Amino acid sequence: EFPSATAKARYVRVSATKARRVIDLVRGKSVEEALDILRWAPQAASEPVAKVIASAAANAQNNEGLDPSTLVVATVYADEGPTAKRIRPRAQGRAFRIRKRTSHITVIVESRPP
Amino acid sequence: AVPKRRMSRANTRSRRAQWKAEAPGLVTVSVAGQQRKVPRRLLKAARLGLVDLD
Amino acid sequence: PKPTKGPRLGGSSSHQSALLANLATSLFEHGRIKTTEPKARALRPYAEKLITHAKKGALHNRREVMKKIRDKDVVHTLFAEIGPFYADRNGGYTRIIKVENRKGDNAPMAVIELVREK
Amino acid sequence: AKGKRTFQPNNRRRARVHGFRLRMRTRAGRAIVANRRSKGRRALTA
RNA sequence: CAGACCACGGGAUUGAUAGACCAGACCUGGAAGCCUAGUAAUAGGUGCAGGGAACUGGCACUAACCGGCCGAAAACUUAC
RNA sequence: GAGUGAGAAUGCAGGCAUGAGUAGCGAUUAGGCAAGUGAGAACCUUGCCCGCCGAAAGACCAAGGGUUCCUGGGCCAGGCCAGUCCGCCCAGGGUGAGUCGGGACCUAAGGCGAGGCCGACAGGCGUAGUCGAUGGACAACGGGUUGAUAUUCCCGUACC
RNA sequence: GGUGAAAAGUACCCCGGGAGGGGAGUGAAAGAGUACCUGAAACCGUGCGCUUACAAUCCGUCAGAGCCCUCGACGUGUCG
RNA sequence: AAGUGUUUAAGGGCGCAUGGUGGAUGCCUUGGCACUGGGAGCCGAUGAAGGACGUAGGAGGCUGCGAUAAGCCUCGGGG
Repeated sequence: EFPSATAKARYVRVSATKARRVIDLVRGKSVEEALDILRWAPQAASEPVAKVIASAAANAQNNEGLDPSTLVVATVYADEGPTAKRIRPRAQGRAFRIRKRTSHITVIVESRPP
Repeated sequence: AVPKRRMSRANTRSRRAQWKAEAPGLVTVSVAGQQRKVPRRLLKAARLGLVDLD
Repeated sequence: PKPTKGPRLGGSSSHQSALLANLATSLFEHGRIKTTEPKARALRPYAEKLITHAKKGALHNRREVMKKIRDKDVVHTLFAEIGPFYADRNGGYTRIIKVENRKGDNAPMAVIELVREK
Repeated sequence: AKGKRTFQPNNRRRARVHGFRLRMRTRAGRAIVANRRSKGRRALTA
């Protein structure tokens, strides 16, 4: 098994789907390429995703003593976390529900020999 | 109008998969002796120092 | 120049006129200005027409520029530094450089500068 | 338009129409005060 | 001039693609300044003037980048 | 011995999906640039420019709200986005009157009303009275000051 | 309403502005981290296996090709 | 020379593994419900019931208590 390091960004104030939109971009790529794509991705969800990927890389470097250049985004996924319920008033005094969703973005970077 | 049936999982996901981001095409730029990746669109700006590469 | 094909840049023709005038004033003042790429694209012909008037240094061209710029300091800057500077350059007095988009709306951004290589 | 809502606040009128003195004036209002006191209302009246 | 978001032309300049610039065309209609005539409104000369866009030519002056992604055969049976 | 079996009651509650990353993001003014701050800025600060109202979209009183005011901090909730900002969050501070507006002065409509009259009881009225401003009477104006109060504080000069 | 027996409530270091994590430590257990006993379904992912872009499907049921694992004759892949 | 022929998954389905959300289930409890046996069966102009505002060194709620204000005195219990 490849030496892996984990990083979970929990309760991120972004939808699980909107985090997944960029996690799909940077799943499978090396850590460096993933961070570059998340740097130049126009989606705002790329910033928490980039931060959690970089945290996984930092854990691999410091807590695990792995070579940062050999790291790769092995398994990354955003699960949906808690959802706050808000009320938006609409016409005729009718209250519609608004969902302030969060996401847990889990990242596991492995150190693979190219 | 209003949706008459609940959409099946297969259809919902088939048509939801189309809401995907397109990864930017990154080219190499040498700035401050370092090789960074920037869009070819921002290649000139990065060379001239008009891109914040952090 | 050629008119804006699509909806005017400031949300109206009057606002587009005022916005191009302000952008030209700012460009002639600070050398380079960062603004949304569409504004830079619309300004570059506008600004270069003003610089052409400046190059044709005359009272008539001064009046033609002042009917758009309205800033006497920037008009003097044009007719005393930018016209003489571009006397030898035939067109292409401005340069658009595409830069990163804004964090609040992802608007395409561009820095429009005055050419200086000569 | 005529967008006048039903409730037009007025503290003096609120006190003079639903206040403690008016409630205690009549046995029915005294009954209301007693019923609220038994229910446990913190605000027995306006 | 192709377009809701595609695809078509040009381009990693071995380039007129767009803009600018220079002309032409065309539209307006005689600019500003100065001079002259009128106590003035205003008129006349400078002068087919000035201004300006889409069309047409020139012109690499500005931007088309010292760039990244995709993108090749499993073979077998049967006459000459 | 049963609160003993749910899939239906346009059943009830809680959590979620579908539409959907869709509509919308709330007028009829409009923002731009430079610099700053900051991790982060279309939205905050500053400087210009531009635009909008201007019998107001300016400045006050009243009602109503109740601390939302000022200073310093905060930015995971709210703000239809973000936010370093905010009427949001936290702490502290802030409201100074013989003259202003009220009460201590009057009464109007109306209310309540000692007794009282009427009414099986409950109570309905009501006199004397007593409340009751939206009205009457009633002595102060300029200037300055604070981060936040100002005919209140201060200065000058007035009036019960 | 429910952390834990006991706050012993995670020192210290690292990524991060924080939030949140990763080491480390406490604990019998953080598969107990003040979002906390157990942690169902709905619902939402990620990984793997088969399948699916000539097809008309109350979505199943009966046959059923083709694609992995449990015991052995045999000695090794074709049977049951 | 004609014919035969596996080979893709933008996405989807099924299943398994592994998670998240959520708060069901199980086991509980600080709280209720229904009663049993007793006490007392009234309080108040010596101002009741119930409250408003205050009160502790520090902000608020609940509790207690009233400018003697989480309290004062006397008598008892306990250490």
